[PDB]
Amino acid sequence: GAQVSTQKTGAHESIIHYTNINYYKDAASNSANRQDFTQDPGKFTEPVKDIMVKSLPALN
Amino acid sequence: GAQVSTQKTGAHESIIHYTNINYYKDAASNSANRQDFTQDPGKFTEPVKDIMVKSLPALN
Amino acid sequence: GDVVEAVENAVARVADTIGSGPSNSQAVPALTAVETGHTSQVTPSDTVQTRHVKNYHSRSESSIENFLSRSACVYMGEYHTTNSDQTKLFASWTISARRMVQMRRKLEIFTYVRFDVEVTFVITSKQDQGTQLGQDMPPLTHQIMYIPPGGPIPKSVTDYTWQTSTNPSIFWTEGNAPPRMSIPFISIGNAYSNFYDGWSHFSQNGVYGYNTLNHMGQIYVRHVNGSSPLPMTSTVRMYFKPKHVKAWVPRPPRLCQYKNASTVNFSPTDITDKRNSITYIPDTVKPDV
Amino acid sequence: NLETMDIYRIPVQSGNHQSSQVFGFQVQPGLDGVFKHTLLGEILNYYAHWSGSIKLTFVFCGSAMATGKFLLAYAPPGANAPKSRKDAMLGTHIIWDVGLQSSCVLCIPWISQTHYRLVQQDEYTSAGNVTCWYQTGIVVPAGTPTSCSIMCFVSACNDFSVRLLKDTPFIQQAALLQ
Amino acid sequence: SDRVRSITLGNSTITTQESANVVVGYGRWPEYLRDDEATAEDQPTQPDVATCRFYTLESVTWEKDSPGWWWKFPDALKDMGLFGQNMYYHYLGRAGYTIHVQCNASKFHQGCLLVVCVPEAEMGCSTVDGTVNEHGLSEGETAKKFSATGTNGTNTVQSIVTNAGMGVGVGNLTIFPHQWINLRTNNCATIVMPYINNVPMDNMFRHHNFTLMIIPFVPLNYSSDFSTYVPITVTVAPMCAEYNGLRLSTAL
Amino acid sequence: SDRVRSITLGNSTITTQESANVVVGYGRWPEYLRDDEATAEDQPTQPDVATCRFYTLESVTWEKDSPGWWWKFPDALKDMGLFGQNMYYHYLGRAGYTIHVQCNASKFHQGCLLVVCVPEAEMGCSTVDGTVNEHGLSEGETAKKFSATGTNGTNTVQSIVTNAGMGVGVGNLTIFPHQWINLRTNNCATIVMPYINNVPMDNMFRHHNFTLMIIPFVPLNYSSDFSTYVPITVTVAPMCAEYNGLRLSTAL
Repeated sequence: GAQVSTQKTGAHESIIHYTNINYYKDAASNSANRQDFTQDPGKFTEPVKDIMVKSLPALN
Repeated sequence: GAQVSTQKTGAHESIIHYTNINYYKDAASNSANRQDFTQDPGKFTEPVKDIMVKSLPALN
Repeated sequence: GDVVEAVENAVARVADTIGSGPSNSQAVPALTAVETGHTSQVTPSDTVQTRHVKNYHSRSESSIENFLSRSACVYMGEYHTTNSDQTKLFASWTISARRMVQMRRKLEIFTYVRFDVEVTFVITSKQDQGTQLGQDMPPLTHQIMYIPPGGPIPKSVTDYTWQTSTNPSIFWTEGNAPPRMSIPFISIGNAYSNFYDGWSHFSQNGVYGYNTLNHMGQIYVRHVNGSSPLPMTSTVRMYFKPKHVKAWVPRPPRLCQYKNASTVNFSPTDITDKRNSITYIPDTVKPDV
Repeated sequence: NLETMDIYRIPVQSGNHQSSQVFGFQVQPGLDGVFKHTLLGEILNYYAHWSGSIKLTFVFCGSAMATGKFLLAYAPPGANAPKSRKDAMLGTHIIWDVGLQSSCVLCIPWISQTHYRLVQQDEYTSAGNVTCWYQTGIVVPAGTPTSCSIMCFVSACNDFSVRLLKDTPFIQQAALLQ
Repeated sequence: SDRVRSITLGNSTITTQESANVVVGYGRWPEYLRDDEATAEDQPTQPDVATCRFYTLESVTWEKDSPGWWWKFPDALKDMGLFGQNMYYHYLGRAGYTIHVQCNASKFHQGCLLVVCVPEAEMGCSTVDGTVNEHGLSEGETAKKFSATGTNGTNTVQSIVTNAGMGVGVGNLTIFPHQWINLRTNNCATIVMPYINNVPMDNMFRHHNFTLMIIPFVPLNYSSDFSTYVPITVTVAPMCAEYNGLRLSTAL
Repeated sequence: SDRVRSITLGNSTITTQESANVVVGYGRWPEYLRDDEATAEDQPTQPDVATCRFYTLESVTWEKDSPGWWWKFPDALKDMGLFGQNMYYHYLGRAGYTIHVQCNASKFHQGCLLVVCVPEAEMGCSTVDGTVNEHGLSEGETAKKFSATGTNGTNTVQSIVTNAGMGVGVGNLTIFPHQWINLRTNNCATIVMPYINNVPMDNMFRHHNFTLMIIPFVPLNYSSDFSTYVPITVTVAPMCAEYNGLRLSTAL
């Protein structure tokens, strides 16, 4: 009971995917999640209550 | 003719399963049943005929 | 289910703590009669006000299978490549799990057990100490042979008996992975018996205990190259990993140290460690006294 | 008492002994002498982590004509053991009335910063203590013994589990033919 | 049987195998102050479990000639954990209580205790034209002792049991909530008192809402009954405690 | 204008006529512990108003050469009314905070303060192969002072501002929740910190959940501005305080 997902694209602008099967009983044995790419800068660059529209003054 | 079942959950709150195929003719050759988790404390903690409701006296 | 299969779902969750408030009634859960031989089923919520807790803790690692299913050394012996003693040229013992304590105390927690066994052997050799040490011995190849009760027994490293036309044998060469194989539940009875409050003879004498029930044959192991200019010596270590387990009538864990392999004999030993007084509780939490 | 049936008897008696604490002990199920060789303790020693509530059942073994009330208290960590009944009653406790129901259950609810504690307990995974006091002395009619014994049983509740298998400190050998 | 009984408040539980009943105030269970009965306008603190639980006071010894004992109430619990701390920090407080007096003996002992909660038990002075002391009134936990004879001394309460320190017939204390502990039949007394006063809340140091009195009417007695030690223990649990007017702590 | 702002917790209210904004944790508002995140099984105490209100710490003086100041946190409020009392009586505690740093000057003064809350601010020793003191770490209210030069002494924190007592570049302290107080535009800073730790609850004496640092980056300055006295005041209010594991009070 296998999974097929896409490969990271290389040297050019269907054969661009790979297949994987897990052979172990523990999730710890699995390979790394190198393909997950989320992001949320907000937690850090903009943790202000009161939304700053910035195109407007920011004070006044 | 293989079997797919789930892995013991690890480091986080579909890819959480594994596949297995038996290659030998004797059940003795198979791997351990580390995933069976039944339980029946009763045989030992409460082997009394006459059900003890315990919220009630227990004697009287 | 079927306790022979290498797969089977279901989480072994412990109980949630039910939220509990104040009470004034005739309910008296905290008052029982221990004389009945029943263990009280009281939980925190019966005696104090508790919050609700969704408990995800599982008892997976305390299942009998996961408790016993880890290879354990149950025996170790030596044999030489070359010697004048003939006897010292091969090793042999009688199968049992009674010669190494760790494994033994684990099994003895149950009166009867039934299971298949994964046997793994770790063999090592060293060159014996001496004045001349230079030689160029090719890789050592060993032979492990199992002799069910009643089979002819080797009398020398070169006995016809090692032909194993029928006994099962393992030939292995050093440097490779340790040898391994599964053995089925081999008992004459319906479960291996760890204790036997009985005799071998009908007249209530003869041999007492575990031994009369054993008789699972023995193991013989020898080198096959058979030679070495200078003396060398090998050590064979055997490991047992029970698998596909079933256990019955649990008993207290052995408290006194073991005295020998054939008996349950022991010397009187302390129930536990002493402390100063029945009220002694050490003071932690002090600006360090 | 290490090799006599006394180690199992908690002494209690008639007369004025209120100031006198009946007993007390640390809650280290897999480590302190009081618990380590117990059924629960021997099992905990094959693991490195534990979690759950514990049941302490106390049974009175005096004559039927004997009478009395005790205060059984459990104090979570952070302070030293209560040194008086006043201090002890500020924590978790039951007041046990000796009667036809010979036994009383003090349940030690799981209160901890962490989900698990080391069986080989340290101060970081401290669990507190339980102490016992006369709530109202032992009274008795004439012709009956003026002192008796209280026994104490321990067992795990249904929220109890253990993790991380390891060997027991309790068994060993110097050589084979074991 | 209905002799059996358990009670749980906070992290504490009481049990009895020989109870009578349970007496409830003047039939009123404690309740928190309602909006149409309140004057103090600030938000109350209601510690709940940290505060409404069983506190056990220091025990007393019943001797063949003990006249009796008493305790004043909100004061007496003033050093009991967070119930006491909340007292020190607030100007106003309000609470009800479950009082559980414990005393076990044997089928061969005999004696009978009256256990009463007297609301507003203003006491008289020994020195008739003098005035009492707070000390003559209460000693916190511990307990003042009644006396078998007339007492003297300035500041102390005229404590001859016979007049209950109030100038009435002790044998009439029964119009107040109470139970009896008759050793031959019973081994504890339980009374639940609701807040009783002529104002919705009050200061807990300045006003003794009520007094608990334990007076033996038939004295303790026994024979070669190798049990001469018969203690009495009082355990009480505040109920529905709420506090108002928070500020710095009061001066001890 | 949005410079105007008011905040009310318990019996206390703060106001400003010159605020910037309000910074919120890592975008997370404080919340009480949820059942699916808890381990301690006993009922919590949630004092609410008695505990979640504004406590003002002793002020500090901003001098033309002040390097900076810091405060460790759950400890520091340990003597603040009932918030502190609940700390002493419980093994476990959990809280969030609204921190409001106040500093007003004049349109003719200048200077700029960085106000930061550093979670888990483990500090280094002055004596490189020695270890710190609890004293070198915190003095409750009051405040430890950073230093303009390397410090020595056993037990004290290596406090040269430049490395913030942590061995990093002070100018990078901005990945932590913070605001700046630039006298020309602003007269206060407000940061709401949620509980942050690797366990759901913790002991409040043994672990400093976070450190508040006030470091001037552009120094105070002025002229014949008959105002040389420019104080800085820290007011903080616990939010959603809850406590577990009640027992006798901890030893001071």
